[PDB]
Amino acid sequence: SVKAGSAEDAAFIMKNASKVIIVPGYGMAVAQAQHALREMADVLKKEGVEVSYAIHPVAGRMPGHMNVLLAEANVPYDEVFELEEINSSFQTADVAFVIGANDVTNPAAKTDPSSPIYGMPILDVEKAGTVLFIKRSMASGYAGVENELFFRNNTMMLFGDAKKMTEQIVQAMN
Amino acid sequence: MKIAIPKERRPGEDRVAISPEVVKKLVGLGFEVIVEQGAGVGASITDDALTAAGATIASTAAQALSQADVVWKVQRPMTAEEGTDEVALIKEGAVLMCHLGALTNRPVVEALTKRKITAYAMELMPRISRAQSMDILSSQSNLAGYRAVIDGAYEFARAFPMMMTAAGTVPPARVLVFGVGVAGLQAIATAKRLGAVVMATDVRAATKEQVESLGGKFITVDRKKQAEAVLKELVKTDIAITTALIPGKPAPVLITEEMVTKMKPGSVIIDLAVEAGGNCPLSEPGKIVVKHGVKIVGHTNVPSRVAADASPLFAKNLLNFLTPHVDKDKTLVMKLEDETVSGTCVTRDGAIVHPALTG
Amino acid sequence: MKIAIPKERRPGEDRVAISPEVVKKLVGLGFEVIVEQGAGVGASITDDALTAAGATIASTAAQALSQADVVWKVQRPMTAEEGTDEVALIKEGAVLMCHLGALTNRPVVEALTKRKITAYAMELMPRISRAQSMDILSSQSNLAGYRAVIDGAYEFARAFPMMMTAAGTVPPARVLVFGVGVAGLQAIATAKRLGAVVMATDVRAATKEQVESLGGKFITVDDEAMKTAETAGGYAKEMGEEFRKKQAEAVLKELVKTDIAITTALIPGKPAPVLITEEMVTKMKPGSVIIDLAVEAGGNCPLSEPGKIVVKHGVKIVGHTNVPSRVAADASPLFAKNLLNFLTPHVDKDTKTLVMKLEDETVSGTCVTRDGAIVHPA
Ligand SMILES: NC(=O)c1ccc[n+]([C@@H]2O[C@H](COP(=O)([O-])OP(=O)(O)OC[C@H]3O[C@@H](n4cnc5c(N)ncnc54)[C@H](OP(=O)(O)O)[C@@H]3O)[C@@H](O)[C@H]2O)c1
Ligand SMILES: NC(=O)c1ccc[n+]([C@@H]2O[C@H](COP(=O)([O-])OP(=O)(O)OC[C@H]3O[C@@H](n4cnc5c(N)ncnc54)[C@H](O)[C@@H]3O)[C@@H](O)[C@H]2O)c1
Repeated sequence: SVKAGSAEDAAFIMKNASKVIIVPGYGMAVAQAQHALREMADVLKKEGVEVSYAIHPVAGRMPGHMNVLLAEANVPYDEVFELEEINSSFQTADVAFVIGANDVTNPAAKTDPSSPIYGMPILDVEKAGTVLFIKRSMASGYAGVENELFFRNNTMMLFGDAKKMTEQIVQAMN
Repeated sequence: MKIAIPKERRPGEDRVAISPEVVKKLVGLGFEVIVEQGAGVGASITDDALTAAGATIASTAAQALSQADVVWKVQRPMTAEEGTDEVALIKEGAVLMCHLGALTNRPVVEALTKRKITAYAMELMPRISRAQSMDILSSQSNLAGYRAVIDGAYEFARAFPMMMTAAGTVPPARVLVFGVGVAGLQAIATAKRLGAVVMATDVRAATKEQVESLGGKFITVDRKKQAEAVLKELVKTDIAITTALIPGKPAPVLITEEMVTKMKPGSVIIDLAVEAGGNCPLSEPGKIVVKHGVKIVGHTNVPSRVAADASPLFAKNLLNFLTPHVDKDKTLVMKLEDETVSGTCVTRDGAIVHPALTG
Repeated sequence: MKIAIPKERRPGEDRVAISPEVVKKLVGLGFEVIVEQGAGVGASITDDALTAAGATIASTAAQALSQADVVWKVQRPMTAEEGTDEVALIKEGAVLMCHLGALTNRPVVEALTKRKITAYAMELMPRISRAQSMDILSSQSNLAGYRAVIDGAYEFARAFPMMMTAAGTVPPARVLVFGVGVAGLQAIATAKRLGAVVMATDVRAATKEQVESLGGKFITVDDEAMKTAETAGGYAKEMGEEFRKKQAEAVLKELVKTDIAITTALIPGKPAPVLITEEMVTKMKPGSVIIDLAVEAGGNCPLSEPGKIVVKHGVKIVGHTNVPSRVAADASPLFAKNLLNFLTPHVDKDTKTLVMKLEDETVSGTCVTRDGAIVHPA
C-alpha cells in the first residue's frame, strides 16, 4: 500500500533544488555511509545549493553517534544543527534527505498519545517540499512502530543500503 | 518558590546540579534561584556567571537550603551517620531531586522521610522515549566512556594512531572494550577516532551491529568456551576497557588474573565497574595498581573527571524533569499519573512510597 | 667490532636506544650486539625479544660496555659529579652515538675526550631533506605533539568532541596551537581527530597551507614579516617586540574563546619566545589548559615551571619534562632507527670496519670529539 522509488533521479531533485536538509540516523551508521554522504553534499555547494544536516538528540544508538561519523567524513561543524535550531527551517526547504533515520522523524510523537514514541520531540521533516527516505526496506526502527511519512504525496522512498544508494547518487550527480 | 543548589560535599565530587542556562530557565518559570557559593568551581561555573543568569549566592550550605521549596543536587545528601547531616539542612515538606542511589541506600530515604521531604530519585527514571532528556544514567555514563579512553591513552607509553615516518612506522594501539552500553559505545568511538584498532565484546546479540556501526569489530566464534576467541585478541591488546555493570549486584568478572598474566607488559586495563567490584579483581578503587607488567586503573566517579561538561547535562536532565510540573497560576504540582513522577518518587509527605522500599 | 647498549639510569628517562628490528640489522653489518639487562623495560622491549633478533645480554652496565667498539645511548652519559661515572665504563677509544647534548653540556664532552672516545651529537643533524631518517628532533617532537593533546585532554574537565544529546549539546573544545613545526602539526592532527575546532599560528609563511590541509584555521598576523621569517635552515628567528604585540592582539580574539592552548615555538641558540603572557592568561576561561612544550628552553608562557603543573587565574599551565619519554615505547624504536640510518652508510662490512666519511656533512655536522681532539666549530 506504500509508495516506492529507487536510486535513479534523486540526484537532480537535489541538484535543481535551492535548499536541502540531510537527516542522518542509525541506518547511516550501520552502513558506514558517511564519507559518501559528505561528497554528495559538497558537489551541491559547488553547484551553489545550500546544504544542512539536522541532528536529533537521540539519532543512532548513543549520544553524539551521528557527530563522530560525520566528523570522520570531515563534514564542517558550521553545517550541523541541533533539533531546536533547525526544526523551523524545514518549512523553507525543497528537500529532506533522510538517510537511515525513522523514529527521529515520526509524527506519532506529536499525535497518537497512546504510542511508545509519544512526547519525544521530533524533526519536522514533512514540512519540507519533498522528503526522501533512504533505507533498505519498509522495516521499522528502534520503537517498532510504523511511520506515516513513508506514504504521502510529498514523500519518495529510496530502497537500498545507505552506503550503496548514496555512492550511486554521487555518480548520477556527475 | 525558592529553588536551591548547594556544593557537593562528598570526597572527589566536582560536579554541581546547575548551569547558567538552566538558572535563567528556572527564573522564567517564576523560581528564585539560590546557589551555595563556590558550588560550581570544579565545573568551571563561577559565582558571577551564576549571578548574571538571575541567581542569588548564599554564603553557606545551610543558608542556601534554609527556605528552599525545591532542592537540586547531584549525589545523595550525607546523613548524620556519615558525620555530616545535610538532610537536616533541607526544609521540612520540601522537594529534593538528585541521584539518590535509593535502592541501595535506605538510610538516606528514611532520614528524608522523617523531615516530610518528597524525594525524587533520578536514577530510577523510566526507560521511555520522552524521558531520554531526563535520564542522568546515560548522560553521565557517556562522558565516562569518553574519559576511559583519555585515561587509557594517558597511562599508555605508545601513541594511539598508526604513524608512518622517515624513521620507521609505529603501529596503532589495539583496544578491547568489554560491555557495549552507553559508556562502551562512546569508548569505541573515542578510541576509533584516535586511530586505534578496536575490538569489542558483549553477551547481548544486538550489540554486534552497534559495535560495527562505530567501526569496531565484534569478537565472534566463526559454545561456552568463547573465552578462546576473547583471549586470542586480549593477548594482542594494549588497552582493555571494561564497562559491564548490574544494578544492586557485584560486577561480572571478565578478565581473570590468569588472563592478565597472558597480556603483554605495558598494557593497561581501565575498570569502569570498579565501584561495583570490578570486571577485573586486581583493580582497586581510587588507585592505579601494577601487576604482571600491566597497569590496572580503577578511578572512582569517572563522570566527575569530566565535571564541567557533566554538570550542564545533569542540570538539564533535572530541568526537563521539573518543567512540565511548574504550572504557575506560582506553584509546583507533580502529577501522580505521570510515570516519570511515579517511577522516581521514593518518599512523599512523610511516608516511603516506592514499592521496592515499603518492605 | 661489537656494539653495546646500556639502560638509562637518568630520572624519568625510559627510552632505550635499541630494538629487535635494529639488532637484526646490526648483525647483518657485522656486529656482536650486547645489551644491558632489562634495558628496554620502560620501552616495553623484553630481553627475550632482543635475543631472538640476535643480541647477547650483559648482566650489567660495566659488562656491556667493557669490550664494546661502539656504544649507543639516548641522553648524554652521566659524569663523575652527577653520581655514577658512566663515561669511565666505556672502553677507551670506542665510538659513542647519542643526544650528547653538546653546546650546553661541556663537562661530558671533555671527559669523553680524555678517554680517546669518538662521540657524535645527533641534535646537530643538518636540516637537509635526506637526513630526515636520521633526525632525532623530528622523530621525538612528532610524538611530543601527539602527547601534548593527550595531556591537555587529561587535565581538561570537559570533552573534546561535539556531541548532540538528549541532555543538550556538548560543545567542541577549541584548541589553539602556537608554532606549527613537527610537534605543532601532530597536535593539530590529534586535536582534530578528537573533534576539537583547531586554530593555529606560526611566524613562517608556509605554515598556513599545512594547517589548512589538516582542517585547522590559521591566524594570519603577517606584518609583511612572515615572508622573511623562515631562514635558509628552516627555523625561526627573533621577530621583535613590535611584532610580538601585533601577534598578541590578533591572537587574543580566539584565545579568550580557547579551551586548550598548545605552545611549541623554539628558536635555535636562544630562549623560547613568549607567546602567552600572564596578562593574556587572565583573559582566558576558567578550566582552560596551556601545554608548554618549550618549557625546558625558557617556555612560551612564563608561568610554566619544568616538571610541574601550575594553576593561576583558573588556568592550568602544564610543563612536563622530556615529553617524548612519556611515549617511550614508540620513541625508542624510532630513536634507534635514527642512529642506525646515520651509521649504516659508513660501514665497510668486508673487513668489518667503521670509516665515518668526514666529507659527508651529516658526519662533520655532528662529530664533537675524535681520538682526543674536540674538533668542532662551536
Ligand atoms: N542515541 C541514543 O543515545 C539512543 C539510545 C538508545 C535508543 N535510541 C533510540 O534509537 C532511535 C534512533 O532513531 P533513528 O532514526 O536514528 O534510528 P531508527 O529509528 O531506529 O531507524 C534506523 C533505520 O535505519 C535503517 N537501516 C538499518 N541499516 C541500514 C542500512 N545499512 N542502510 C540503510 N538503512 C539502514 C533501518 O531501516 P531498514 O531496516 O530498512 O534498513 C531503520 O529503520 C530512537 O528511537 C531513539 O530513542 C537512541
Ligand atoms: N632534516 C631536515 O630537512 C629538517 C629537520 C628538522 C626540521 N626541518 C624543518 O624545519 C621546520 C621547523 O621544524 P621544527 O619542528 O624543528 O621547528 P622548531 O622546533 O624549531 O619550532 C617550532 C615552530 O615554532 C615556530 N615559531 C618560532 N617562533 C615563533 C613565534 N614568534 N610565534 C609563532 N611561532 C613561532 C617556528 O617557526 C616553528 O615552526 C619544519 O618545516 C621542518 O620540516 C627540517
